[PDB]
Amino acid sequence: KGEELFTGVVPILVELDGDVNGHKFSVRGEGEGDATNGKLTLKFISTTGKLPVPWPTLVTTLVQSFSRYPDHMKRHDFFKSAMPEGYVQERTISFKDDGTYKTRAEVKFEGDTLVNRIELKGIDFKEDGNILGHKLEYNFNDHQVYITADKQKNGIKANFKIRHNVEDGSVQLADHYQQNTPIGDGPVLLPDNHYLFTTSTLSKDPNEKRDHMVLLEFVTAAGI
Repeated sequence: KGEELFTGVVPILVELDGDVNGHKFSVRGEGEGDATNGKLTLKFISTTGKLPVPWPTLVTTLVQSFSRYPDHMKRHDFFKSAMPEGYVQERTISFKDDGTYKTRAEVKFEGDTLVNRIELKGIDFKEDGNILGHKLEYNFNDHQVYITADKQKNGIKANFKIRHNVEDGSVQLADHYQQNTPIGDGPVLLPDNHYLFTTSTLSKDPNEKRDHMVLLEFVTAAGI
């Protein structure tokens, strides 16, 4: 019955409070989601000034409840199963040869709006590495993510690596490890192993002066 709340276009609110090597910042996202086609469209704004971080390193963090799960697979969609009460999403992102992000989020319905409220902390970052030194190009190379059930936590697990391009032409790796647990006590769908594929498209609003990011994503479940 959680499948219910994603039939049409659901509005999205994204809130993130970040602290990276003491750099406190905050992002506010607004958009809509069409889970039946797997289309995500959001505009994020820095309510703090220029981000101390490259925008691309925050994509992973800024709502897989909107993935498109084929009909032949709808019994593996943990993300909508745990709604409206939502799920907690925790990640550890370790940028090779640099610092590490640790995220905690609550993905929850709040009235008509699906909300993802995140708290992020990052430590041991090189004051001028690829991240804090803003050496990462403004683009994103996705990557499949392997969903797995973790039934002792009544939730799901996944680890995956992301490659961000470097101005240098190098590649800054980011090792993701992901835990998700339901917030409510209701029963959830625990899935067999499957994948979530994504194509992200990063862009800018020419009329927006604040540090911002316009994000378009098409997400599909498959596997395999």
